[PDB]
Amino acid sequence: MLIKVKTLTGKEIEIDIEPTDKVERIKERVEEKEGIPPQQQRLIYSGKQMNDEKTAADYKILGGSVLHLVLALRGG
Amino acid sequence: HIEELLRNIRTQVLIKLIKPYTRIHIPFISKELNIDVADVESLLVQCIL
Amino acid sequence: NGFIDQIDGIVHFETREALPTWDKQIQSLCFQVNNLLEKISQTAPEWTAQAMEAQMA
Amino acid sequence: LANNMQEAQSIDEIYKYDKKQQQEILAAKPWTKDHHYFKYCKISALALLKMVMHARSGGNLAVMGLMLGKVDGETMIIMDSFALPVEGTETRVNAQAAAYEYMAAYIENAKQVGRLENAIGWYHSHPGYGCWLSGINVSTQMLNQQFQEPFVAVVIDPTRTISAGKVNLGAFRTYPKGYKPTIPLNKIEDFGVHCKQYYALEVSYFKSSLDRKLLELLWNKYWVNTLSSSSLLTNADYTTGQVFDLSEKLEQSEAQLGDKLAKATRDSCKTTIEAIHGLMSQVIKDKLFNQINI
Repeated sequence: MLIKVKTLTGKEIEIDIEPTDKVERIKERVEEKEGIPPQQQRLIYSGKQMNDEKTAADYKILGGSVLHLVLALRGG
Repeated sequence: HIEELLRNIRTQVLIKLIKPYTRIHIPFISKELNIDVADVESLLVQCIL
Repeated sequence: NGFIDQIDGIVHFETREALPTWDKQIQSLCFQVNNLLEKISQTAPEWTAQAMEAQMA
Repeated sequence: LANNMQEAQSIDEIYKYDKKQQQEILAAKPWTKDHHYFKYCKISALALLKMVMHARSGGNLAVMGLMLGKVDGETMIIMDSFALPVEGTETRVNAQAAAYEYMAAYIENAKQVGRLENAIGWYHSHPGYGCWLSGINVSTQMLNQQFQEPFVAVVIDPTRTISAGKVNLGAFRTYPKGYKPTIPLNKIEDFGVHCKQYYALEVSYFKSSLDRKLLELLWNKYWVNTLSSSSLLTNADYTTGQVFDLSEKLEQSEAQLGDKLAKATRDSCKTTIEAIHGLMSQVIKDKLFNQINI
């Protein structure tokens, strides 16, 4: 598996996770690849952010899927 | 303490009087403040210092 | 506003600073030119239109 | 508009994007070596105008968004700015759910049309709250800089800008963890309690040849303010301050000598050139107006 994770600035990440596996698995893949904290990460596919509670068993990912990774930002 | 007074009031009157002028006679100031010329000169010297 | 020179007995109210007056007069000249041009355009629109068309080319 | 060049000018190569050079400079990563690396941020006219308009359109509330561009050498180029669908209070903004979907979709759509630049930073507006990094902006800028290294925090104040007539844009970058290193105290006061945690950058603006050509005919009544310009009178305090800082720089360069002389010479040349330009305008005015009917 060579699922691509792309940041908006141009960084590339390659991870290996089976589709039946939980989104927490993707989370900890990017954890052990980069180290961005779990609570400061957002992932987007097909223009819609996925929820943590949806297992990717019935999901429109059949290979070649690119995941847009962003970091939560706040201001004052 | 009456000596400290009768001097602060005179100083305030002098400051409020010489405000709009640029070259003012000293006898005019003495007439306005009702004191002799020597006292006016001493007060002006003390104020400038 | 102003000061008093007692020996000369002269009250100075205000005085200009030359160069700011120069800028103000230049602005007034430009405003007069603009107003005259506007009046010229208003009184004879066709003549001023023809004149501007000739001057542009 | 004649007696000059009309083809691709010398102010248009700044708008050209070279993919190979950007890839090489991203692979090189020269920022990690010297941490005081970036010192200049060049913003396009369109990006600045869009930022100011979006900040003012938000009213008394706070708004936030992104900004695209690239990085070359010691400078960060910010080309375009696109807003975000954020709902913020008078003090804080969140950008909870729809902001990130908007980011991804907008970047993809822009890449579809031909926008070849990547995201280069984020901006957030203080509605009359000055221009400084708050304890939350510092944390989020550190978060962004830790992983997406080319980044910059732009702060804009719409209310103060509209009240004073001057834009207030500040570019800042955060130091990492553990990086410690009659005069007014505003140098420490106008920043938050994290004044030692982040450092500002020199902000400059640029525009294209077509931008300047179209903006030349923007309006035809500023000629009066040019003929009666009254130069050397509205910026005397600016020149005196520049002379003071120039004297300080000269003293520092003299102390060092006993490469710092180059910037002192540049500052002196800039001040002298401004003064000479003012005198030239005054001479032109005198020849035009007062030398007639003598």
